[PDB]
Amino acid sequence: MVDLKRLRQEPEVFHRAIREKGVALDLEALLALDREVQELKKRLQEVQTERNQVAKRVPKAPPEEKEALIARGKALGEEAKRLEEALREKEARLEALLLQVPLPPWPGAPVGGEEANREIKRVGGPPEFSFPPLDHVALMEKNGWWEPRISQVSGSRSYALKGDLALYELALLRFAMDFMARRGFLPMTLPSYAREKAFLGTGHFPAYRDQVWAIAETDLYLTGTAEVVLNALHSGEILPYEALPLRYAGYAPAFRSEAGSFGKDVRGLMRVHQFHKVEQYVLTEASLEASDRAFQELLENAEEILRLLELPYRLVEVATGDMGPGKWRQVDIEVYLPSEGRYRETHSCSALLDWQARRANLRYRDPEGRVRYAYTLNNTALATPRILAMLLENHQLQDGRVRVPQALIPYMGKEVLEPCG
Amino acid sequence: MVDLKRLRQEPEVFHRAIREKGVALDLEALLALDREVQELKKRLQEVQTERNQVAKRVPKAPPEEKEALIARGKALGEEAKRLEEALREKEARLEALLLQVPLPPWPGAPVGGEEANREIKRVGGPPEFSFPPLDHVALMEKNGWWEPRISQVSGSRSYALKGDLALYELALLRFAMDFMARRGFLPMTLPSYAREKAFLGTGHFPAYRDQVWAIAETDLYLTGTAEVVLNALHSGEILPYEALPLRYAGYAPAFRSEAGSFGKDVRGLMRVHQFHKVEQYVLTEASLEASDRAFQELLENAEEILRLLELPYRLVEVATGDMGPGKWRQVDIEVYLPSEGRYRETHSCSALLDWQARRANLRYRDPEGRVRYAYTLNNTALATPRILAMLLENHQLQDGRVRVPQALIPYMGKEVLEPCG
Repeated sequence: MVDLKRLRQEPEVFHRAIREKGVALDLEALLALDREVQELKKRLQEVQTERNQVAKRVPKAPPEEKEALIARGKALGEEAKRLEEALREKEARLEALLLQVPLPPWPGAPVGGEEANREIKRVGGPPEFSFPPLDHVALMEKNGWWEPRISQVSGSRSYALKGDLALYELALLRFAMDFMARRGFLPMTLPSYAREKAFLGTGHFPAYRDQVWAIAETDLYLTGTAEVVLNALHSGEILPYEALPLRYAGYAPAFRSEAGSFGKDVRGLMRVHQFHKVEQYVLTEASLEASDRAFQELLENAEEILRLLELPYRLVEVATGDMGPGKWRQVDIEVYLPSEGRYRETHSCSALLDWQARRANLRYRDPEGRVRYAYTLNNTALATPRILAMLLENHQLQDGRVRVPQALIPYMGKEVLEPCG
Repeated sequence: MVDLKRLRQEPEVFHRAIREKGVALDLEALLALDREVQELKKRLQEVQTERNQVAKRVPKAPPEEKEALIARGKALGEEAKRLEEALREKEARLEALLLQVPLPPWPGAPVGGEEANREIKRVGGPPEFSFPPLDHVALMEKNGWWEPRISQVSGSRSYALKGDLALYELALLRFAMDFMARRGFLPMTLPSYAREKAFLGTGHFPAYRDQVWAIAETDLYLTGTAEVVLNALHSGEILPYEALPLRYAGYAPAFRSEAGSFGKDVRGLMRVHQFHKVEQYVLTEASLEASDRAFQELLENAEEILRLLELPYRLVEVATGDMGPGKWRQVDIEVYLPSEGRYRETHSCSALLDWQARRANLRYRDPEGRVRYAYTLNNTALATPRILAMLLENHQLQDGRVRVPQALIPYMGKEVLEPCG
């Protein structure tokens, strides 16, 4: 959500954001709907104002006149209800439209969709193999590291790991949490379900409603990211200025409903229904300089995890059509997947200004004792099983066995993943 | 599912077990429907026999007695239909109540409800405090180790952990997987959703359908235990004799809908909708000796985890009325909670013989080349957050901070859990 006041005194800006972000919103019809709601509230107070006057003098009008007063009361009642009923209808139609208004992107954002995205930097390279590499599926198959029978049990777009690779999944999530804690973020372990209110908060509702799995016969939904929970914990509080910035490293299982059959079809570990993700969340003050400082920290944290993991990556500046309605800036980190000769997204670093804070009601008391809407940022720390695709391929030995990066040896208890079952 | 042969030749046994386990099942009506269905099938075969036999003679027939043959053949036809149709209705219905038939309890199980449960043995002492012990809620509240705001985001029977306790949850989950892996069990990380077939396989459906959340607009349900997924893997395969026993240690987040209103105060870390659980599962040969040896191992693993964890525990034989329909034996392990002044269950060790093997279709080839239904067993290795409640209360120090058992210091890095706020 955006400031409505500013929506009417500067709609040109918001028109540019709607066009450039490819949002399917008619600004002008919104603004018109807004002036319906507004005229109606005025005429509705009027009618109850008249009715007040009538009701005052009903007894201690003569019997001769009090009858007329009653007739004017009833007709005013007809009015008040008729008017109120239309205002209601209109207000909720406005509220829905207002939940779609995009935040303007930062001035340097590439204009266009996915094609317009721009490579910032690249750190590292595709490994040079003294033997022809295997892909991650073939490595799993060979070493007995996953269970294909899971498909009959749970369905498509599902995975079960086994032997040393099951342990390696758990080692990676512990490693990400310890790394985060040592960087001053507050480590939390969280549930994977939430009420709708928490999804409106982040802007996953309404725009990405189709990506989410509902729990039948409840008012709960399964979450795609710990960001849904982390963002709603402080909803309705006025945080002290000295709390800021709030730095949260939240772990939770995550769930996704779909995506229209995959961009290198369906599977491996690449696109699955259920996964594990450690997210970084930042709640800061309503300045651009504090948002910019936080953005650079979240980014460097992800870069540092990839360096410790010994992975080749690159940073990419995300274009206006690819960002989302609520983003000011987004930089993606992509890792090299040798089997597909391609960089593949592993992290996504976003600055949302006060677009989520206006919808989730997150506020602080500034240094001058003014109550403001805070600024929110987020990035991934580590999600499994997607990085296991990259680790296996980049670190495969002639054998088909896999090397464990140095920083991960204390967590595994070994230098080499071994074949199982 | 039980063997209908054994059922037909020993209903004495199944009747005793229906009432001993408090099963809402009329055995006479079941045995009635069985006979009806068998006689119908016999008859339908006699008709099909003569119906065809007749026609072979109808080609070759003196006009004289071709009337006789059309007559008899048409009557046979009309009857084949009524038999086909009746056998539809009944065979369907007999299936529905074969699924309710209970396995007989082991001879030595106490008869009666939850009251008839019998302490076998208790190991170790309640802790001796040089100060007034706090309960687990007061220790988390004092040290800022839980996020009370989670109730607004996710409703009640939610928890969110912070700081050193969040890390401690992840450490225990990895400890249990390492312990299990060192004990010859095969480690796996699994989904938390499965198709209906997997739930019928275990006996969760139809008896405990109430305890299970469904993912709306889908054929998937969330699992309350890794057993549901573990038991459906080898469904429909004939395992070779040399593969046996299968020992699996599965990890998965677990969900419960809590159609479980309460008794009197349990509302801290005790009855949450979402938790993490490492399960022991054994698939063995159809021998009692083999079941009992597996049962003993499964229990010793759990006793050893509790010793490693420095917790006082007891063993309880579960009564016939508290087992559930599929069990032969059930032994609960319970841990001392100082604030309540009593033992609360942490582990539950079950032997199901071939009751779930007949539902899930799990089979092996025995040493003589005959194909048999396998025997299954299961037990918790470690579940969080319920074990944390016991760890905090038993390991609390004077200052309100909590000691880490020797076995876990390598998983934590520290010897004592530190407050955050």
